[PDB]
Amino acid sequence: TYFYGGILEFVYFDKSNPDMCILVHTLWIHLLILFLIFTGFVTILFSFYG
Amino acid sequence: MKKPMAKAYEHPYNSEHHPLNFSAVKIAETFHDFI
Repeated sequence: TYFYGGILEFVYFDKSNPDMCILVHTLWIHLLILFLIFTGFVTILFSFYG
Repeated sequence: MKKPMAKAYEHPYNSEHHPLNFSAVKIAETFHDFI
């Protein structure tokens, strides 16, 4: 610290260590949601069955 | 009365739920099953 460090500063040390879980099924759910949105786009504007 | 034929030809790749050929009629049925 004396030779190669900076000033000694007081901070609050967070003991909780957050981390986003890199999962697989979260993208499956995300695709399912976009699939509902795209199907609704087709259902309203590209449905010619009536 | 003459005995008729047992059956005609049965296509091995055409079904009512998976029709081989495409048209808007089958898409209409799958659409109204969805909504």
